[PDB]
Amino acid sequence: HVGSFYNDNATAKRIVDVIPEEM
Amino acid sequence: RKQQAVWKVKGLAEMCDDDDAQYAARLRLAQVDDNSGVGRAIGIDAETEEYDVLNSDISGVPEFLSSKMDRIVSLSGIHEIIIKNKNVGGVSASQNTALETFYKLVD
Amino acid sequence: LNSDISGVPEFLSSKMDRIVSLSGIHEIIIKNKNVGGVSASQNTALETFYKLVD
Amino acid sequence: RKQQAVWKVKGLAEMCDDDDAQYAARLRLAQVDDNSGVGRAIGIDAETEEYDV
Amino acid sequence: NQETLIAVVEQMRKLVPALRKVPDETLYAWVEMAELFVCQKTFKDAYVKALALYALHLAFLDGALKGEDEDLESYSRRVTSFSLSGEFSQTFGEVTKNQSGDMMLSTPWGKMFEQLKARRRGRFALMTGL
Amino acid sequence: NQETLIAVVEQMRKLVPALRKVPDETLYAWVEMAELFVCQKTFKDAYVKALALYALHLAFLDGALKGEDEDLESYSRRVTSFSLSGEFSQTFGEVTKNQSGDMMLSTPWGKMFEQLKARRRGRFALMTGL
Amino acid sequence: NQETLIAVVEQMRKLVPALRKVPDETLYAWVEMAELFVCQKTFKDAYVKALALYALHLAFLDGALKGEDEDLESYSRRVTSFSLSGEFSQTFGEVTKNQSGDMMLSTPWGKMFEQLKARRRGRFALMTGL
Amino acid sequence: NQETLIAVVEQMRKLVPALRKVPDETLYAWVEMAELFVCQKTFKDAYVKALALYALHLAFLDGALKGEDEDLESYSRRVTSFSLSGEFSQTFGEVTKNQSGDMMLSTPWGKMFEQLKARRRGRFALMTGL
Amino acid sequence: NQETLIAVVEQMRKLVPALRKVPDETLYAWVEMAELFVCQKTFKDAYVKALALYALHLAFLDGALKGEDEDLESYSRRVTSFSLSGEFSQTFGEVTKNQSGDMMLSTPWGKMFEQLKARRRGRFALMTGL
Repeated sequence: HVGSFYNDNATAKRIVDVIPEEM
Repeated sequence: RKQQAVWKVKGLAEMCDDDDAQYAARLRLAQVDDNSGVGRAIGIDAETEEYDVLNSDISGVPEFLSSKMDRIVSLSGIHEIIIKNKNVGGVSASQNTALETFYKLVD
Repeated sequence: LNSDISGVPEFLSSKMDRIVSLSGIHEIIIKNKNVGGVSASQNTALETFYKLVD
Repeated sequence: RKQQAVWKVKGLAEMCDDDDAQYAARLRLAQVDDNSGVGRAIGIDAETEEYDV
Repeated sequence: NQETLIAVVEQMRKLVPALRKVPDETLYAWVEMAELFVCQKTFKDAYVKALALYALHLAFLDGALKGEDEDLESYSRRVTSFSLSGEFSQTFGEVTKNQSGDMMLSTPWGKMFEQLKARRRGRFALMTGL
Repeated sequence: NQETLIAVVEQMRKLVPALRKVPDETLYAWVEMAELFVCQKTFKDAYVKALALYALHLAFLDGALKGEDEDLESYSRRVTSFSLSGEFSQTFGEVTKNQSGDMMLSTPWGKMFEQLKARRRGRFALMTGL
Repeated sequence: NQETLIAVVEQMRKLVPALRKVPDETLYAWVEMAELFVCQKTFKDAYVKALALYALHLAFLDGALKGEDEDLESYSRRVTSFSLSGEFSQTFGEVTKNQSGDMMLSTPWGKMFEQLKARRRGRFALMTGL
Repeated sequence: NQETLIAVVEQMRKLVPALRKVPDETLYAWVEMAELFVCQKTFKDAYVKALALYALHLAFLDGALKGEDEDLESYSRRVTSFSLSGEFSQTFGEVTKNQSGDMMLSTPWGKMFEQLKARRRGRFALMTGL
Repeated sequence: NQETLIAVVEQMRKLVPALRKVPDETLYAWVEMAELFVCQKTFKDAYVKALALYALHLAFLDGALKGEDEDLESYSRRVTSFSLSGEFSQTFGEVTKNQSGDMMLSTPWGKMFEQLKARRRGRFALMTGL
């Protein structure tokens, strides 16, 4: 499940959320 | 684990493994390794006991870690400035010159 | 009996670099030490932090 | 695999390879390698046991 | 205990004959002396046999049992040979030369005890400070 | 068990003759002593033969079987030679010299047992912590 | 099997004479003991001869065959010389000295078996983990 | 103390017979001399037995007990052999050779004491400055 | 084959006399035993002579041919000397001491075979994996 990996890891969270906010 | 100090005794297997002798020996060892260092010495009984120190090295660990982070940057698809969040990696440029790739991706 | 201290400062700097990378803030703010890069104009190194704050 | 610690004992191939003795020996080895490091020492019995890295 | 003493003495007499003629009190004393060295938790079930082996080892280390009438001089020296005129002659020698200067490797009972200890617990001491 | 004891004793008597005259109880005691060291699992089918070999090795380690009437002194020393005036003379010596200070290499039964163990399981102990 | 036993015993009696007088059951027991050590897939055709060589080696390792009436003492010691007054004298000695503390190099049959194994399979074990 | 002396002397007479004929005052003096070397806090319960072992070791170090009438010369030399014409002959030798030039490994009592000390406290001295 | 056996036996009897009195069947058995070790492709034309040399080497390795009536004991031991009262005396010794613990260097026939093999093929094994 990608939810736990998204929650625990900061690098994955940054990778996911860096682009939409910039747009 | 960079240094290991190994302590050898002549008779050490003749212990009950749970009695007072082991407790006293381990307390003595703990105190001795706590109070030793540079400027402090250990008295060793000859012909029945020795004391040796084993060393190691740490040569190229940071470069290995940097290479692994570089692989992560390459696979992710985002500029290293964003992910590593650390400038100075390259020489001081104007500003946006390093971020043009990220700006093109965002566009 | 002798020993050596070869590459401890680089190890500590690497661990601090990992902390900087994970935190999400520029290294100038966290390490609070310039000179890490060559002498630039001024805001050129802080543009990333300013974009984050905006 | 950068460092390897090899532990030698005089009589070690006399065990059943499944009884309580092997369990105790492996537990002792695990604890000793867990609690060792810089600033911590190991007590070795001479003339019957060695420790190399 | 008490029954342990009788069991150990009986095992010692079973393993080695001609020890039956020895008075029971000396065997008891040697068994109590051997009890100081032998552990109990490690050997568990084989405690009696281990105690008997250690008692035999201590009794035949370098010649310690001796007898009631043995002269005081013979405890630091032995007779290599003896002959009575033209009647008979005899020569004596040691039983086995051990290269290593280690006790418990001088008699077969010591070797048997050492291998039993290696089988049940082992011959090592791996420690860390508290 | 019980039938294992008779099987082991019968195998020992088959391998070496002249042990038949020894009383059966001493052989039983030596077999129970030997059973502490040997492990059935590894040996599996050859358990009886391995037990017989180990019992023989323990019985002939350095001279342990002896007899009922053997004097107590002879357990720490041997007679190198003996002669009766002008009637006869005789000299004695050791059976073999083992360079290594290792038990189980002093008698042929020990060597046979060691090679059997090497064939069935091996002589090694490779472990990692739990 | 059964015919293999007769073939092996007959080969042993062919190679070494004066073993014909030995009762057949002892040879059978020694052959079954030897069969535990000898492989079969490697030797293939030469199985009978290899078994005979190994059985002879085990029978003459350090003196194991002995006899029905041999005294129990002679299994841990030998007689070096013996003489009867002024009638006759005789001295005795070992057959050969092997520098290496290795079994199978003490008797010619062991050396023959070792070279046969080297010829057919070889003396090595090159392994990798599974 | 006083009862300790009686207990120690009685233990020495129990372990080794034929020492009963020795006058009690000499044993007392040897026990007081031995008490200078033996500790008490480490041994605790086994104090009497440790004292007996040390006293026996000192009494049989290289030959020290001797007797009332022994000549003064025999304290720096021994007789190797002696014979009376054609009546009888006799030869003498040392009891054992210790490779290491270390005291307490010359007699069985010294080895027993050393192993007892290793069991109860150990043979080491790990120190740091104050 | 068959004619090869007769040729090899005839060559063996030609090289060494006094082997003619030996019964033909034992020589046949020894020749078949030697045939297991000797190759054929390498030696080619000198096959018969190589087989004869190897058979002689195996027959005189450490004393294996013996005889019909030789006692069983003499296969693990020899007689160093023998004398009958005041009639005659005789002493015996080994033929040659080989420093290297290598078979085929104990008898002249083994050395001759080794040099023949070195001349025809060589003593080496240079291999690469498949």
